[PDB]
Amino acid sequence: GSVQIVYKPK
Amino acid sequence: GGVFVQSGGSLRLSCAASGATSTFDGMGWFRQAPGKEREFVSAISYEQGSYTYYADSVKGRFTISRDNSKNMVYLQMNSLRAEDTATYYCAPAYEGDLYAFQGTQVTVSS
Repeated sequence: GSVQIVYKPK
Repeated sequence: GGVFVQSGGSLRLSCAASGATSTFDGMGWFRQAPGKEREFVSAISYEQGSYTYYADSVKGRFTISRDNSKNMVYLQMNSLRAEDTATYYCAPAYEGDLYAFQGTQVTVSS
């Protein structure tokens, strides 16, 4: 399917 | 339309949090300011003491919390500044990363 990922802090 | 806050003011956001599944172990927030990329804000685990992540831009000002009895997550936004102007989105988390498969617009004056 599809997804928007917003990554946690580096 | 959206929320309007004076600089130095505060705001609390809330979102339903159904609870941990095999896919997700927490909930958090990201934001998108006009003409900018999505920015991580904060994420919290359903498990007490597992993660509590914050963007460096909000550390000390924002506090994420959860109430597993109420199936709710909260974001307390204190000492707001004009750079916090954005639309805020809640999303399920897996190890702190947010997965979005309905925002709150917030304007802060300086």
